[PDB]
Amino acid sequence: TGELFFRSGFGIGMRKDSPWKQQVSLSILKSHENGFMEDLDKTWVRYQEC
Amino acid sequence: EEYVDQVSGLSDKKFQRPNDFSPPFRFGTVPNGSTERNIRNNYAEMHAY
Repeated sequence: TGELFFRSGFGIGMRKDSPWKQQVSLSILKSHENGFMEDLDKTWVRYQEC
Repeated sequence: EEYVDQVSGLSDKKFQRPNDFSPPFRFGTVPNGSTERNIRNNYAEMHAY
């Protein structure tokens, strides 16, 4: 019960300079724009037993 | 008695199956937009309906 506050999202960490950084930063956006994240959410989080 | 209204999301039977239920539900928006392009690239049948 209550209202949200200090709404900061998660993220994947990495070193200061690496191509994997930009690779993941693009792949996450692609997944979000595709629908994979919604499926993962509805599968592993959206239990809805009550 | 109050506050009785809730929907699940874009995977509900109301959006996926408009005809296989009560008289057909209605939902839409304006065309030529980012949301319209996204829902067309994601849900073809939903956009056609």
